[PDB]
Amino acid sequence: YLTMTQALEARLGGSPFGPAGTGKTESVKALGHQLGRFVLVFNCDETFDFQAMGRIFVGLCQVGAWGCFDEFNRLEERMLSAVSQQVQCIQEALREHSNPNYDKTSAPITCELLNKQVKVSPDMAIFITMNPGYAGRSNLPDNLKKLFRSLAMTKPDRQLIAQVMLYSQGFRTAEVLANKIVPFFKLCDEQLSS
Amino acid sequence: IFTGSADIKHLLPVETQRFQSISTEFLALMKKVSKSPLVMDVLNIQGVQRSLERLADLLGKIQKALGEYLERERSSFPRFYFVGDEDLLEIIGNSKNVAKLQKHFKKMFAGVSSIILNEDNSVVLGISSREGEEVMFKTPVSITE
Amino acid sequence: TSIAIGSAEGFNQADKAINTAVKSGRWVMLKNVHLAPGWLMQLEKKLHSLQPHACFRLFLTMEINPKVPVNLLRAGRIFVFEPPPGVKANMLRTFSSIPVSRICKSPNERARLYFLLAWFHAIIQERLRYAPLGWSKKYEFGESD
Amino acid sequence: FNRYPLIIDPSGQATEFIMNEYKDRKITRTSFLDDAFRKNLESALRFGNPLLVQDVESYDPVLNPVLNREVRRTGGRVLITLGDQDIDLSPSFVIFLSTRDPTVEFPPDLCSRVTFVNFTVTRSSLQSQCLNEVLKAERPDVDEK
Amino acid sequence: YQYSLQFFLDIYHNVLYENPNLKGVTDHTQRLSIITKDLFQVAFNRVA
Amino acid sequence: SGKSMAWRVLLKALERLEGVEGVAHIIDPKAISKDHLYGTLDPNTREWTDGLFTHVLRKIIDSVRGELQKRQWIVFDGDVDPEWVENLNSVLDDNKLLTLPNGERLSLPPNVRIMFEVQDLKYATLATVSRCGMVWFSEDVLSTDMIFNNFLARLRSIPLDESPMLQIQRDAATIMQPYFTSNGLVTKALEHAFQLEHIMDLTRLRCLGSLFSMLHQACRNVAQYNANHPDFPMQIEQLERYIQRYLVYAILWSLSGDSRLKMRAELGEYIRRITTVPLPTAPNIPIIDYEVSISGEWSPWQAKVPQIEVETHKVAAPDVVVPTLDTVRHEALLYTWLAEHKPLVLCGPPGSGKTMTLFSALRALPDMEVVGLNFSSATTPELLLKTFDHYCEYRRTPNGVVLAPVQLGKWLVLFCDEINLPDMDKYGTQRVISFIRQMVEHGGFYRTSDQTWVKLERIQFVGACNPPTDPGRKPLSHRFLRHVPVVYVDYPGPASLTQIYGTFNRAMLRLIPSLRTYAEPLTAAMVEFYTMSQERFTQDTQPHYIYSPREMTRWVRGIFEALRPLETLPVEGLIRIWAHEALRLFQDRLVEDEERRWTDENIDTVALKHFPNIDREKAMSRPILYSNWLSKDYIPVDQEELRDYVKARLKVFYEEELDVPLVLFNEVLDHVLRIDRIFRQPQGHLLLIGVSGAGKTTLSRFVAWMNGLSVYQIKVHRKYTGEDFDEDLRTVLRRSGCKNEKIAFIMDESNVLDSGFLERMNTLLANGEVPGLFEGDEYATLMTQCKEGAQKEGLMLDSHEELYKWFTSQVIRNLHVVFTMNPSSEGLKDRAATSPALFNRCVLNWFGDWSTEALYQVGKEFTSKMDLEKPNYIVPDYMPVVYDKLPQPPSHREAIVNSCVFVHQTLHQANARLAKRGGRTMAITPRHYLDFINHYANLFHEKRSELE
Amino acid sequence: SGFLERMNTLLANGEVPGLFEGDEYATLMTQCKEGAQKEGLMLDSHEE
Ligand SMILES: Nc1ncnc2c1ncn2[C@@H]1O[C@H](COP(=O)(O)OP(=O)(O)OP(=O)(O)O)[C@@H](O)[C@H]1O
Ligand SMILES: Nc1ncnc2c1ncn2[C@@H]1O[C@H](COP(=O)(O)OP(=O)(O)O)[C@@H](O)[C@H]1O
Ligand SMILES: Nc1ncnc2c1ncn2[C@@H]1O[C@H](COP(=O)(O)OP(=O)(O)O)[C@@H](O)[C@H]1O
Ligand SMILES: Nc1ncnc2c1ncn2[C@@H]1O[C@H](COP(=O)(O)OP(=O)(O)O)[C@@H](O)[C@H]1O
Ligand SMILES: [Mg+2]
Ligand SMILES: [Mg+2]
Repeated sequence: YLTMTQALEARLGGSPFGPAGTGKTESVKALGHQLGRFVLVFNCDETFDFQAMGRIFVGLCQVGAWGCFDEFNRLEERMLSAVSQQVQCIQEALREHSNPNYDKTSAPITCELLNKQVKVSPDMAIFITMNPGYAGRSNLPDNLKKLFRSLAMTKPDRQLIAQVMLYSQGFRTAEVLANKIVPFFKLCDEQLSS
Repeated sequence: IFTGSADIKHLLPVETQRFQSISTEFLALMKKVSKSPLVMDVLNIQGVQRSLERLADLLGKIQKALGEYLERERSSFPRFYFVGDEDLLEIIGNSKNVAKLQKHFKKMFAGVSSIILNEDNSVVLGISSREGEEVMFKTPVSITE
Repeated sequence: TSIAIGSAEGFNQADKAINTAVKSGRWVMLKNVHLAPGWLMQLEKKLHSLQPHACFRLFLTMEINPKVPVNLLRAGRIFVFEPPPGVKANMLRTFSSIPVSRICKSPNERARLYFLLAWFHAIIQERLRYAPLGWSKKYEFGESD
Repeated sequence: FNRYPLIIDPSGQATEFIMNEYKDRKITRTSFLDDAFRKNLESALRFGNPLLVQDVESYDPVLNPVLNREVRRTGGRVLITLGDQDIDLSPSFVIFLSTRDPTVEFPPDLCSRVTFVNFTVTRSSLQSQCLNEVLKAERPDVDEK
Repeated sequence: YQYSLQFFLDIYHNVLYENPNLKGVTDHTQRLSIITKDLFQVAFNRVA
Repeated sequence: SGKSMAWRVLLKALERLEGVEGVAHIIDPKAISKDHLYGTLDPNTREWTDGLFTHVLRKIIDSVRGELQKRQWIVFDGDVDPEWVENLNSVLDDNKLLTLPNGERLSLPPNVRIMFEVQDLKYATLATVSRCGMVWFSEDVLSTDMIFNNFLARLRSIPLDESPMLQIQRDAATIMQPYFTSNGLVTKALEHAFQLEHIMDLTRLRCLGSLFSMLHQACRNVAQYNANHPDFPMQIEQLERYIQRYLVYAILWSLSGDSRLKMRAELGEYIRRITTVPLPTAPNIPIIDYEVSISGEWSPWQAKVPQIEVETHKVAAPDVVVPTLDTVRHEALLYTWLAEHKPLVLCGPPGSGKTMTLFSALRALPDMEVVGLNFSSATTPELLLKTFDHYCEYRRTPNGVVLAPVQLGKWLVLFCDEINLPDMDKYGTQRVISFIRQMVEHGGFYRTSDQTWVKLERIQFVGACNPPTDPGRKPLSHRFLRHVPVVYVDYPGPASLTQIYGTFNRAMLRLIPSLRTYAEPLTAAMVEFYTMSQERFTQDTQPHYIYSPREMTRWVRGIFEALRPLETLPVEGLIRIWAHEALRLFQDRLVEDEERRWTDENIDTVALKHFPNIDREKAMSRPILYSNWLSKDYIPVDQEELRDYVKARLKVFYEEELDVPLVLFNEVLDHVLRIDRIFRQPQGHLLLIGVSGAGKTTLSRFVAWMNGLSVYQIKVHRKYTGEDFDEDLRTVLRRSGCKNEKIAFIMDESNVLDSGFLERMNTLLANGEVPGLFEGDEYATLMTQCKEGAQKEGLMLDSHEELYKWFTSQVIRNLHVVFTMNPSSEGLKDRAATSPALFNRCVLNWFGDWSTEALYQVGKEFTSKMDLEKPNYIVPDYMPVVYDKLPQPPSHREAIVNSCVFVHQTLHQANARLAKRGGRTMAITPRHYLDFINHYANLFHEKRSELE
Repeated sequence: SGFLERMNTLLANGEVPGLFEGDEYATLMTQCKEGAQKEGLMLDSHEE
């Protein structure tokens, strides 16, 4: 929450990265739901090209919705470079909202998406979740990476999640159960065959 | 769509005329069904199988020719950008049949699965979630006005 | 005019930007050109038969990649950007990149904070040279940080 | 030369030398990448004019019969088959292929059809060039003499 | 590390015509030493 | 492991338990492209087309026909790789959303389950594994007793005819029952079979699937016997006596038919120890050498192998099969599987008789049409789909779309000759193999145009392949093998070869009655040299060093063609033809001079070993040349007489076709004769390999002009694309298929601008037809031209299918393809997978580079005009000789030409030195040498004229 | 005289009923479908 909100204040994107099953996507949605935002998840692949991403940005910008692009490094490297231009122009538009000199009773903030002037709502945001350890994935160009603030989400706090969930479900011995179930899963990953 | 938006006639004159020509043959076949609503009588209408096969193919062409018109309507309500072309045509074309709009709200909203309507279906009283939780608007939205 | 290269539209935009710039002295920067090695060869041939405005400059941004054509490399002047050789060079690069008015604002203590940040940034980056001991991994501590 | 020459000159004096040597015979410069190359090649073959074609790294296999001299002499006519069109071959025709890339690799089929003429900088020639240039800068009276 | 002949000739031209160390020098021998010294310096600066 | 039956039974059980109708959509994700699985966004119109999975899920969400009230299971039965399944990450997690690049998001309804039936997950990532519930099936979950019960239960309830047939099955089931118990004969045999070596990986269902198919045929045999004997149907005592022996017979072929003879034998003794079924009592004859007669008696297979005499005009003809022990056994086994419409694969070394055995078995099985498909490394399911478009029709039925052959009452057999060549992706999947597995396991496939399931009817598959250990060959998936019985067809042994081609030689030596006695030594020499060559040269040295009985068939045919127009011939004349054909078949493909020297020497050794008391010189004179250019017949020709004739014809060739003068050296005369032979054979295709500028194209055009063949070359350019090649292919096929025009289609490796070019040629070289080349209006125009063309031949052909067969037969006899390529060790080995037809349908002639002898002859011939006579020249004591046959007292002209040869060879040394230092080198070609001597003549005349 | 019987129909109706037959008509329909597409006309029927 601290890292992503720092990126939002800096009008930058959030880039949680780590192995699978660490809460990267759910945390982005949780932060968006915390702020009362419409969070849209996209399962990216190599077919998310420059034209497809731009149209998605057009919808996100006008609605004011958050775009969480998961597996964002499954795009082709050439498409990642091209998309960086669209991400940058939106971010410059977002900083126009943050300007104190700008007054709400003026011409709406607008960025150029797909050679069209598109109004940008201040509530919209861009998030990308990626597993940088997956071989065969596309490397993000540096000019794209500077547009995102990255946070490593590698070790989820399993015992706390287990304790709170069991306590919220009504288990009286949630602390005892959590102290057993979480080590038990750790033991299974090592004691059992591979 | 081809009745409630006079702008589309100028935007796509070919499509409009094509649809009207087909819309005529559809209505003519509808009138025959009205005279003889018995299934066997309808089944014995000459070439009725081939008539529907042509109607299905022809109506599909019109549908695929409204893409640029749909991109224009998506600007007027940007949450339409997250709706497919066919579903958007159902939304636009069924603007009077509100009950058919219910299945599409989950695509345009985070947690709005359906809207609450009065007995007339002319005023939107509120919104509801997929779990049944309802939000009642303080000032209801009138569809007639 | 800054253009990313990967898109098909980027190639068209690059040609128009270059053609406009060579007649007006405008500057054009093309980023990540190593992603289009084939198009880079055609750009080298285009630049050869051209006498642009005296103020025109073309900047090509690429990673150090063997895919970059030799003919393009010979035609241009190469500048390598890499981690500064040491702590002294790292901190001198930092103080040149940050405008003087940025450091010299009303709080006089701001200057010492920037120095501490410059020293901290130099130490952290220089430890990457010791791949394993300085840091367990080769983190990309950089200008954005 | 017996086989037509392929010229390798990164500096480009060979291209100039070929054009200086063949002004009186109206030599035309073109490239394999130009849109008029087929028209220029057809015109040079028909009228027997010298042709200089650049960017041989993009060699067009349409020259394969021309380089192999596959001519058909029937009916008092000397014919060369360029694509699907037969062209009368004038005996004064000559073609020079050129590239500015010394590192380009040619396939063995092209290597058998051309005479390689490589313009590489020699130590003696560069010494003469630099001795003359400093003489021009430092002793203009001596250099002129 | 790809370098054309024109790149070196640009370096050589710079040492001969755009050299601040030859502004007031008139002796041919001393100019030659300056040119020889500066040729190595500009060659390293631009290539490196 | 019972995975499919586990969810198919559960789906039906939940329908009965809960009252909710269960619907399963089974998808093979890797049998189609990922574009066809999820959909595509149009690059220009930006229109979205649904893929297979997207269409199915969208149909359920829309719920036009009440799909939301039913249990909907989408089963991805196939391989899992991260490329396609990671599109389902948002589907399989709590999002339950399929996100599309057009911005659309499809919610998974609660009644939908996404299921993945797979054999392994060795390429799935953690992202996918963590998002899905796992049920692990082991091979112990499905016991062999359970499979035996299923086969027996079906045998006792489902009639095979479409009950007297069921009564036979029920009585036969009682007989088989004791042997199908746990720890029975079949169980023990199966366990022992896994210990043996098989040409393909062995699985329990491949063996049992084969075993159950054979036993079903045995039940059909008893019914067919009752038809032959309406008076006395087979009694239980005879029925019992037949089934037990047939079961043993079926066990051996189902469990060892994919293994070599030694392994087939060893399973025989093991069965002999443990079985109680009566067995043949021969001392040293393997059980696999016996069949089971309908009277329940073991009968030796040798009783069905007569020593035939072949009609003299059918000697080594493609349709003629000499009966051997292996052929009659393999044909009977193929008959059983084919008659049951069971897909099968024949595996063996190239040329072992797989196509011959399959087509021989199909002749005894009417009402079945075979269509040959030739797989390459680039073969996709689309090759199968074009074959369906030409031979089959899609028809709308109340139960769905059915694909059936156009001809009624016929079962259409898709024969795939290289089924294990198609490229395996990085995730261990061959797309076409998954497509065939779908059509065999699920009885159909999905039509990607409308996302509609298509059911196959009267379509079966037969595969042929080389062993998976061979280069370019991949192991077949175990999920495909469980449905396909494999029979191993090995090379015939030395005694089998003697029986086959001894029969052919006896027939072919009836042309000359005075040569009848030499039939046995001629066969023995043929077998000895062929065996020696096959051992001496292997695929380890060069990728095209494959010697098979195909060379033996060509050897006998070649001698036979040279003997038909001959009234008489001495035995020395027979040896010369025998030696000549050996050189054409064994020496012309060799790369190295040592290899060619060995072949030349051992031809003489073998011939004199089997043919003593012959005049060696008149029969084995090293310049062995045969031609029909100086006479009506194909008789030996003198080298000097041939040289004069070629010069006379080259003079005319310059004035009519190509005015490019050529220097005639000895290798050219041999080369033009070799090219002339191929142009006079049906489907005569040439693979000319040599350095550029060596005259491969020019000689081909010159020989094509001598044989009346028109030369077609595709006119490539920088913008020449695949549909340009397709239109060019249509032009050549129309001329040779409709206008009866003999065409030499000469195409170089440089003409191959895309891998799709050779996928078309691979089909054209093998079958004389391209299934999808003529489509739409092109096919309609072709049919009009074929009807006109066949009319000019006096043929009453009107049917489109009849017309297309005649058009194919015309292309086979008229179209000649000449492929020219440079020698590249990596390229040549890779070339075999891309176009296997180039190496088994084309005659390969290694022209290579010009030799030292060729360089000297070109130099001496070209410098005749030169005035190089210096009578005062002194021969040095140490002469720098580079031509081995340079005369011992060389003259000044001889020294000059010798020096000219040396200069050319120095450039090869010069290139090697720069190449070894990493320097860039350019190819040295004979055109450099021709350039050299041309300049030498011009400068010499110019300098002599200036000085005088 | 048969030349003008064709032109008499062509001048008045812009069409010759029997000129395109067999494969010629099939090729014409393919070209007309391509030609009408370039004009932005959704015409598929042969009569259309
Ligand atoms: N419970 C059962 N009782 C009897 N026979 C069974 C049972 N389950 C499966 N079989 C039979 O054994 C074989 C198992 O095939 P099945 O499709 O169930 O296996 P699978 O592991 O899903 O196969 P694959 O991995 O090839 O997809 C079939 O011949 C089937 O008819
Ligand atoms: N803080 C958390 N509290 C509860 N559940 C969590 C938390 N973080 C992750 N999860 C759960 O872990 C699983 C994986 O979360 P997800 O965001 O999909 O991970 P990732 O994006 O790293 O693949 C989901 O079931 C999610 O709800
Ligand atoms: N018994 C036989 N009778 C006739 N020809 C045989 C026999 N055994 C082998 N051959 C020869 O072996 C070759 C096998 O060719 P083919 O069937 O195409 O082999 P494969 O399918 O294994 O590549 C042919 O030349 C064929 O004539
Ligand atoms: N035997 C020969 N004598 C003289 N010139 C030859 C001979 N063979 C080839 N050439 C020359 O080489 C050229 C290329 O011949 P071509 O058949 O295209 O070679 P390849 O097919 O081996 O690449 C010819 O046009 C001719 O000039
Ligand atoms: Mg995630
Ligand atoms: Mg299964």
